[PDB]
Amino acid sequence: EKKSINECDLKGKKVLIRVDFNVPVKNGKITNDYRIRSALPTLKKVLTEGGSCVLMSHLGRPKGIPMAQAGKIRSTGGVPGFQQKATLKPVAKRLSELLLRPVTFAPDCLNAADVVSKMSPGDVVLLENVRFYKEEGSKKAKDREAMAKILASYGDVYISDAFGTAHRDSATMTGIPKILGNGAAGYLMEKEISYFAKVLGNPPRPLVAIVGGAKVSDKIQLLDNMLQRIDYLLIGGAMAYTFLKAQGYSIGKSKCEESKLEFARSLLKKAEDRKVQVILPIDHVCHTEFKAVDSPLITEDQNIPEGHMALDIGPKTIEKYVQTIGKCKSAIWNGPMGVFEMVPYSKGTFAIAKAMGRGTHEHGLMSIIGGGDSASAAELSGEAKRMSHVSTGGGASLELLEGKTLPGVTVLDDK
Ligand SMILES: Nc1ncnc2c1ncn2[C@@H]1O[C@H](COP(=O)(O)OP(=O)(O)C(F)(F)CCCC(F)(F)P(=O)(O)O)[C@@H](O)[C@H]1O
Repeated sequence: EKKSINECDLKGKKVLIRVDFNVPVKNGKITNDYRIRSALPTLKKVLTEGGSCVLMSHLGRPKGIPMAQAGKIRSTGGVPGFQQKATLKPVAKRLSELLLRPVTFAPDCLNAADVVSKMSPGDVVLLENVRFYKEEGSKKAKDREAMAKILASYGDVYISDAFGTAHRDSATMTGIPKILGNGAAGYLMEKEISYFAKVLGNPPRPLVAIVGGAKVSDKIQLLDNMLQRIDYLLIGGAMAYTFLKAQGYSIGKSKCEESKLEFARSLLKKAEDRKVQVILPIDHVCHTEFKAVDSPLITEDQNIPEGHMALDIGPKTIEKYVQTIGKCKSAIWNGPMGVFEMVPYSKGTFAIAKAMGRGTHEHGLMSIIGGGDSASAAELSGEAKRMSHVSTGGGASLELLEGKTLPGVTVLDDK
């Protein structure tokens, strides 16, 4: 429905592409270039059609500085809002290595008129982190419009390929296409829009929703919209403990939301009424503190020892969840099953990714993972390629599933 890069005239065009180059960096070295690799097909398409690329992206969460202060800063020769930890310079080098062509780095995204003017078809320029400027994500349209005006002057056509930031207005996601008068979806964005439209339409049944994460409160709108569309609901992460506590199980020192015990009981009641089969953990991996240990305690059932906090779903739960996924034709997953950040509490999350990938590879299951650590698990274990779709935006994918429209999608042209 939305116009894609394949429908754009690109020959001789200077193409502004909002990419997702938010890669993890440590001591100045990229520790995972997966996102850069995923951006290649969109860039290759522009180059193949005879255009040039002016790439825009953010890295980390820099403080940012107001545009007004930029003038002073530039006179001193400095870069406005610069922060070594969040510079895109190493990303430019890695991109060049992957594309096997030069990539000119423009150290200030709002002061690149000259380098941009000298660009020829086939060139690739990566502007410095757009979040070095406060107006990039400002709540004021005028703030975003001012920054976007400068960026829009750097090109002819706009391509959006950073779904993870599409759920919020920003100079780069919504300002530019507005000012420019055109905008289309890159290959990653195109796939995101398609798959979520599929899941909210009439996906193949049975459909199971696997929901995890740290809080039930963060997933209530998801449940509000999805309960009437699914057959199974598998709950994991700390979200599960509020439910288990509400039902009457001992949860020890596990993370929970006392303010949501009533909600949990009402939800379980609603699910039964709608005949949705809800499955909560039947065992847990726990420890006496929020730290990694080689041989964490594994419970025999739903009950958690006093003095222990559950940090991942246990072996029996994994078995049950995997078996349930095996009965479905569609599976949507949002939120990790445990503390994925720590190796001994990552098994549950890896297991769901394994079941989903196998389901698709061997039976055609429509598997969609909504970003975050759940997507990371799939990526690290090589299951991402076997999945129907692994989203790059946790927050954005959840909002679509809540039934909300995304500013970054709406702003694009229709085909
Ligand atoms: N047993 C347990 N005890 C305590 N904590 C537990 C737990 N099990 C899981 N957790 C914690 O819950 C967190 C993830 O929950 P979340 O709701 O923020 O994630 P999400 O739905 O993946 C998301 F989509 F919101 C993630 C957003 C991703 C992003 F911001 F990067 P985006 O840019 O892609 O939007 C993790 O930090 C994890 O350690």
